[PDB]
Amino acid sequence: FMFVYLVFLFGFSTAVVTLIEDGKGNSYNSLYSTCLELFKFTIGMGDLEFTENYDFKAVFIILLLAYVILTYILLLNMLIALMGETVNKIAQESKNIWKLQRAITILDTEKSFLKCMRKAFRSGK
Amino acid sequence: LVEVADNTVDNTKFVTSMYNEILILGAKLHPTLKLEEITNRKGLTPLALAASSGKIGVLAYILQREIHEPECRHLSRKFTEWAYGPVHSSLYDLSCIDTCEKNSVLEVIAYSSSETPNRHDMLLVEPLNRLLQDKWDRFVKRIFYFNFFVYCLYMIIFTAAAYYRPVEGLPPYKLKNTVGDYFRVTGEILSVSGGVYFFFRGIQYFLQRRPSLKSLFVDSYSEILFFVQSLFMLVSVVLYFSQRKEYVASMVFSLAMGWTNMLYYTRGFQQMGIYAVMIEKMILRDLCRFMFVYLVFLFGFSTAVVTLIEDGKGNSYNSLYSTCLELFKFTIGMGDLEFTENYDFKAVFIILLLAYVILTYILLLNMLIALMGETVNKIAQESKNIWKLQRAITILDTEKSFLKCMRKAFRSGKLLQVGFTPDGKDDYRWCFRVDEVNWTTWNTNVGIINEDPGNC
Ligand code: NA
Repeated sequence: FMFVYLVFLFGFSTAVVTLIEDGKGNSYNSLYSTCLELFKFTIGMGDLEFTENYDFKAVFIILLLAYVILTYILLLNMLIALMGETVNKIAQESKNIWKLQRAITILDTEKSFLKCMRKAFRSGK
Repeated sequence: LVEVADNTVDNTKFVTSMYNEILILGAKLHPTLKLEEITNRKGLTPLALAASSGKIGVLAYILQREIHEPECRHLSRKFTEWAYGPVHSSLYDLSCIDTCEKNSVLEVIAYSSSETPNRHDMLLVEPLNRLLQDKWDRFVKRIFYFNFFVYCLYMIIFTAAAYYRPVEGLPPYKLKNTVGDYFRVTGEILSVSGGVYFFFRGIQYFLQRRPSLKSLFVDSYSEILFFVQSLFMLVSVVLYFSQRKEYVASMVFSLAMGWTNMLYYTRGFQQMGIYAVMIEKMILRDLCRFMFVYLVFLFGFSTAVVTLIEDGKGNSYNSLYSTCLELFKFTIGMGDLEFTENYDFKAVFIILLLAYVILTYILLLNMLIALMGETVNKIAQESKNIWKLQRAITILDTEKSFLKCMRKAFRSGKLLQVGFTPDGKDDYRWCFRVDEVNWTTWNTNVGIINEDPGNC
């Protein structure tokens, strides 16, 4: 998700930045600032009129709506769906991997405390 | 017989059985005649006809046909080169499959019109899948990576050139002796060259593939996207040299669309390719349906609210566009419930806003999430098959483009002797070799070609 989302974000940020003229927050003619402004849309804090320093309002608004539809309405919900599928798929493998993690912890702990009890805690009889 | 097949189990079984029986009888009666080479008016053969019509069972039978009858064994297309223990080495014929013919099976399957029933599944038959993987591994993967790298460089140059555009006056802008100006001009020239290149490539694709109207709409998405990006670039150039300042809009659209098109190159990797296929399916189905319903609701409530507002006594919210934008802000989590006060009845206004919020925000969006979940659950395997088709098309296009560099240097399989023709001459075929292991069989009495098991 992050690979695809970063591709989209950078493309639309570059487009919007080149559209902005900044003539006539301030000085939005910065790649970092526009990238942050577009990222704000993902976290539910996006402003659709964060600047007016452009010559063509229709192009600006069309770009913003295209970005919002592509990343907010499609990619995030699709990520939720893919997460649901993954949860469904890995029910038992997770338990097995946890068992391995605990086994590694057991072995490491037993190796560390050889001096305290080299063979005092030996399994079986 | 091929025309009668319809992919059902009993129909497929009998069609294959009768095909084999008639082939054997023809071989016995007229050993000289080669039945399977005869063609109909369209020029197709039984194998090509089966491949094009989408008859998967007949194709699978034909490609793996194995006849052990000693008198008529040259008819076989699969042979056992050797066996030592549980290990077998088999050969596949590749006679009319390796894209070295007028219209091979592989090309026919790859360039289908999507009207054929199950073209997605016809590449899972063993020889075709292994052959495509071999071709990908041998030479085409490096070419694909090179193309991806060149496209990345092109997009970086285009972005850099567009970022530093002049802002004073009207185009065209006079050159200056500054080194940065020379770099900018070089970048602009390279961007225009790339645009025209993509334009001509789209044109030649349309000419060669002669896609049908419905096929043009439903099959060639990436081609159309690249062509539209090139069109935007060319329109931008035209406006730039016409002294209009609107070329910036076209240039920006081209820039954004090219950066998005960068996603095309994820089909060289399995995971990302399948992810992109799922993205395409979601866009086609769920986004379309949801957007239709959502736009209907949004327009209805926007008109209602706008007519309620009087704007007498942000400002001047008595505009359809402004109210539509204000209501759209609710969807992205930025809606203001008191964005205006220029009205007479507060109960009506607030009731309308709450009805819209409940209908579109609490119901439609979560329902879209649920529908996406269902779609993801449904299309697990079809996505992989579609990615396989995409990679196969890439392989075929790459192999066609580089005929001059290596017309037949990279040819799959190798020429091997399989047996003897009934006339007594040698049987030489361009075979593709596979290896297999079987523990249950333990068959020590079969037909083999080579006494010594190993290969060199
Ligand atoms: Na919010």
